[PDB]
Amino acid sequence: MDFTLSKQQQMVQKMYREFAENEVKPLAKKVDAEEYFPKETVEKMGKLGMMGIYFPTSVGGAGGDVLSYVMAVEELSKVCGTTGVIVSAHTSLCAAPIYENGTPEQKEKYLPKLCSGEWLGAFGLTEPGAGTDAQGQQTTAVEDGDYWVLNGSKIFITNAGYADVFIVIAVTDKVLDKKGRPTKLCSAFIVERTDPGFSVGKAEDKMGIRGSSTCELIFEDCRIPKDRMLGVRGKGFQLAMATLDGGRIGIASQALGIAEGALQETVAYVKERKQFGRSISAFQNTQFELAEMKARIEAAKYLVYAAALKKQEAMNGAKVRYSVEAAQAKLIAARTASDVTRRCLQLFGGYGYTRDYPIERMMRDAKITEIYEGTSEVQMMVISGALLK
Amino acid sequence: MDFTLSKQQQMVQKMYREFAENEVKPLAKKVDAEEYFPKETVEKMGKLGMMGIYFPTSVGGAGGDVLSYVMAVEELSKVCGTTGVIVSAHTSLCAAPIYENGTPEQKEKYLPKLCSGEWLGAFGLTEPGAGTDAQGQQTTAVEDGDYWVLNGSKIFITNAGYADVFIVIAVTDKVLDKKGRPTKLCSAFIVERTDPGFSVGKAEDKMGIRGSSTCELIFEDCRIPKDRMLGVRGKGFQLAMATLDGGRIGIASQALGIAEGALQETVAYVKERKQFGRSISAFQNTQFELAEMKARIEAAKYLVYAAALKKQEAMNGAKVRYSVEAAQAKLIAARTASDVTRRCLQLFGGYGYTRDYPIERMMRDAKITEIYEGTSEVQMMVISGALLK
Repeated sequence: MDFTLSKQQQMVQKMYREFAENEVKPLAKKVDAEEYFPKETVEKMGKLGMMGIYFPTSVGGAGGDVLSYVMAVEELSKVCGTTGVIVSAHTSLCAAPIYENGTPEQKEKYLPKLCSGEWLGAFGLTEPGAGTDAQGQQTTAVEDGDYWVLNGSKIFITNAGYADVFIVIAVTDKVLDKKGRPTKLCSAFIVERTDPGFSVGKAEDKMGIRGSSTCELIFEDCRIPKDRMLGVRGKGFQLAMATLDGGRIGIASQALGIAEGALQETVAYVKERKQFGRSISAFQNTQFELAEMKARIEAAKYLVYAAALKKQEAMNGAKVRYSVEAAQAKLIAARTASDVTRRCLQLFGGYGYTRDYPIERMMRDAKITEIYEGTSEVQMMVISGALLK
Repeated sequence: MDFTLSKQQQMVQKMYREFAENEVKPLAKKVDAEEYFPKETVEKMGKLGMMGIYFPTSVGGAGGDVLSYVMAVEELSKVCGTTGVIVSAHTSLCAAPIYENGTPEQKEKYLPKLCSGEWLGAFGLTEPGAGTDAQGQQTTAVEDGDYWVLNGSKIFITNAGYADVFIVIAVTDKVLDKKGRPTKLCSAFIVERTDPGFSVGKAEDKMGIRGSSTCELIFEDCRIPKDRMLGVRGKGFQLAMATLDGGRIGIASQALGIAEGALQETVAYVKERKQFGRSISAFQNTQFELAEMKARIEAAKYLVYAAALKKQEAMNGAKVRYSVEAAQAKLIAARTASDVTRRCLQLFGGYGYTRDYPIERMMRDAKITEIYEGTSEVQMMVISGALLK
């Protein structure tokens, strides 16, 4: 086995890191405190080809590998969880389901505009009564002529207030199952922000990742063309779950990035600040706290990367499943973030409780990583299901 | 050996419970979201005698017990950890050392207006670079005729922006130790807000308890009368640690009340919300998390209570030390609070990540209770000190 980076992967890593510290770090505190969507850094990332990394040049992407995309989300989230999830959402939850389930007409129209950055992407699959359910979703899609009519709502939509194209999961077929119970079949749809009967709600007031534009999607007789259906009919829910599988790797790297930047800022703090006449780093407890955290972070890092490479295999035709790898990565990375950021803030003393230092923002940003794109309990469901079979 | 709340302790419980549910709950959101000091709350509590509970009637108090004070903070912190911090700071950090080491003159010049709510109390010991090393501090006081003069700064001072009387620990004498090392001896000083050359800084921006006024104290030629020295000269730091012994109990009840209010809102949330065709309280995981958390919260309550009862003994003339009980309560109650609050928010899912529910405010509030008034590391030093000796 090889656990070393390709000399190109080391080079793209150092590119993302420098862009993060030079152009995204100096904006990190304004974005969180003012709930400010970083419209400047999203056009900057687009001109760098960072909104298309792992997608090929034949569809407008940058021609990178999945692992480069993961390093980009991790390196961005070392300084800003809002910036990091914006790339992670647009990439794995809008651009990816179109690239993997799209016709050559759908790819040609949307994908070179998603990789470029003129169009931002979003996912709607969660509903209020049943985001965490497959039957409790009610947004419907009815045939009418050569168009589709959508009615319903979606909640907790990332990039909603600033996205151009949306992947929407609606119930189309009302079918009967083997056991005789009525089961609801969903289909996936490419919904544009310019569509009639479609509206994005007011940006949500969240604890962390506050710059992230989190709004509702409202469908009131939203009439869309017939070709906007992505994939097969009635298989839109399976599409939503395979899309979430890749989207869970992006959140696992975001949490890994939040925990990694927290350890940097904490290592930098304990070295300069003095207590009891010595540097904080001179006491045995500060040394054991940091050491154990660094090991847990490095263990989490290998899980994120193993999930990224397993997806890369499935992309290259090697027929393997990576839902378990993604599931383990999000479980351990998200719990590592909330665990590390709490204990790093503990080292700053009272000075970590004020906005002077960003650890209090990392601790807030890490709590969503345990929850969104599927909670850790949903990850444990996916993991144990494959284990107990 | 009785673990029941008497007959009057069983009642001030519901006095402080109903009041906190009706008067104090509607306001915790504005208090925390707009950094709003709950002045109305403080006025209602002043007229209720809640600012003087365990102080006798001979000084302006309500003739209560330390436990009923401990319960007041707990029931206030179950709804608003900001309001509980205002009472506990004033009571245990300002009114407590004035009565515990003050002269009849001092006891009659300050305590009546403190126990009646007319004056808000505060306390200053922390400095920018000697917080934990509170014994190597640099604020000094020198004699001038029949006045003292004090020059320096105090940081992280709860209630400073709205307080009327402060207690200050200044370095008065530089004397020699047993083996020739020079050392710094401190003395306690009662400082009015109206004293010349004393200014209160601007309100810091903390992660939680943002409604409290934590501020910096600036002493520029602070000319105070001679009779405002508290305690015996040169023994201020012993007095500083004796005042934090009681206050550590108060922070123990605040973290406990946060954990208790978090557990309350979680049981009420899981009993109604239905995800999988039944209430989320039907998952074996929801039952196992709330049950284990409840036992942890019960056990911490017994530490918080065992600490208040030991102070009452010491205060009732028994020669007993309660610094260890106080430490074990603040260590465990604070760690419990953060662990309960992060776990209950996970049960809320994405909804607990918004400002709709108080669980995001509870987690932000819990984090401080592990830091201020002696971090858990400082608490463990105390606990280890007595044990390993």
